[PDB]
Amino acid sequence: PKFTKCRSPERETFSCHWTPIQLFYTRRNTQEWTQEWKECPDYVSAGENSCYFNSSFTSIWIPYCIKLTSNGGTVDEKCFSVDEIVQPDPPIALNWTLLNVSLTGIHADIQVRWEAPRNADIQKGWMVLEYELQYKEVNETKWKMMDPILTTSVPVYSLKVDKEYEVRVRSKQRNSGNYGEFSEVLYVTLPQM
Amino acid sequence: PKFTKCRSPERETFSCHWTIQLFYTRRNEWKECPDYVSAGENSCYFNSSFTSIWIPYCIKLKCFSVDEIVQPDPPIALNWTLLNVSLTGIHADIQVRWEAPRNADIQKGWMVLEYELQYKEVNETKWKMMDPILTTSVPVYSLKVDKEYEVRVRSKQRNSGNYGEFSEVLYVTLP
Amino acid sequence: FPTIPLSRLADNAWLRADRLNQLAFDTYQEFEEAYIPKEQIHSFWWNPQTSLCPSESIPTPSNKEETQQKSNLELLRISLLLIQSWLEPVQFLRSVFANSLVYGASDSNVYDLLKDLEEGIQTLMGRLLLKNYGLLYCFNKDMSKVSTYLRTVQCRSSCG
Repeated sequence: PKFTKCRSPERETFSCHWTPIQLFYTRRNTQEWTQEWKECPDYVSAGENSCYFNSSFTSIWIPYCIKLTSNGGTVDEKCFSVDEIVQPDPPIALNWTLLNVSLTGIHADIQVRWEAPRNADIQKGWMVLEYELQYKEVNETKWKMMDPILTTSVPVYSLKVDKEYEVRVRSKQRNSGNYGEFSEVLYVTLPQM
Repeated sequence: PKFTKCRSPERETFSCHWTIQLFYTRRNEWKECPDYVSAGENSCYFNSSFTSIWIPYCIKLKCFSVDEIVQPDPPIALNWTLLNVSLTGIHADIQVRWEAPRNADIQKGWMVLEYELQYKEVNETKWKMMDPILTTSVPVYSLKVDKEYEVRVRSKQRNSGNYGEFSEVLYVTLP
Repeated sequence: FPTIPLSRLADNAWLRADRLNQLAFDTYQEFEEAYIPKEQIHSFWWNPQTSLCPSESIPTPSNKEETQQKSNLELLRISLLLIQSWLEPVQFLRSVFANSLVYGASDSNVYDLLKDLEEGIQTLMGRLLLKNYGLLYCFNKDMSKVSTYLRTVQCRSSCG
């Protein structure tokens, strides 16, 4: 067995996973390392072969270290602080708006808009979310990636009105962690003039 | 006798002009113009040392705040690229591209710009103004290939200050 | 309009803290992604010299629960305190920032930013090799703290 990873979806709680196996933690909380190795506070909530830490156990900018214990001694051991392991949920409500069509009837512009993950406290400012939107003609293999914006809206230019496109959107905490999973893809078909 | 206008081109410095000394003050103690030369004549120049964005200013020969008097220089390196011409030949779509003012700072984060592009057929009397974008690239559509168009683009920092001077006009002649 | 409303102050204060945050993060990632051996990641948490941080002595909320409990004033102090804790030591990384291909971190940007930000927080208040690696971790953590705190205070008094 080994650790697969850890992930804090909204910077308030986090859970670790792996493939009787136990997990103990310790962290630099009272000052240096004076927290007696403790055991997974919740082995079920985060699913099986996982460990779950609620907001009462989660601390940011604080060093955590976790040990995977097996039949014979320590098997795995990882160290971090929550922000490194922050992976926001995918944005929701993806929806486009037609902006304008050229008179050549070849190209078009659309505004893609979406909503922020429901569990991220951006409203009170505990979280500042950044997004990457990718779009591509439906029959393509490569996706075209936009520069990260901080807005929940963006225009997409010069689409070929005769083609169909699809869009997806990723989420990441501004300046920390990694992007989350892609939202549901949005399919776009422009006015068949 | 008449203070003409004070303005900051990059949000780090600013100058005041008029049509005879100037004294300035801030809040959070009147002082004299630290530079009468640098900004030309009948003008008081304030380097980055006397330029802060937080506390407001009052001057005597008007009261503002650096953000109120921010006008960025005009964008540079304008130029276009044909996208493709409609089959009937009547219209073309191009993509207009440009560069932020040279004083305009990227790595800063302090000066964030948005741009307004205008264009009109060489002989129209009024311009077509597009909704202010945050990019340095934007597509202009349905241009009658029979005409020559001229494009100019101005900038302002986001939700503060006003627009600056238009860039040099870029002329467009479709194939 | 302006007497410089307070939205203005808070907007700008955070934005500033936010740049110092990207600046602090990215050069931190870069450094590591270029000098630190996969097996040496976080080696600073456990080393007799580079364990300590320039602000070990400052009071800091370790989660949303605590942070939100603090008020707009005690949050600006921690932030201003934190900021000043870095005025002299941030220059130890001067080289690091100068030999960096990170977007916007060369010349003196970082230190300058720290200074302006100190002024902005101050205004709002009244109105209201492994050594290098270690410091870069420290600077990011603390920059994240400031950013996070000022954003809270910013989203308190619009936004969404």
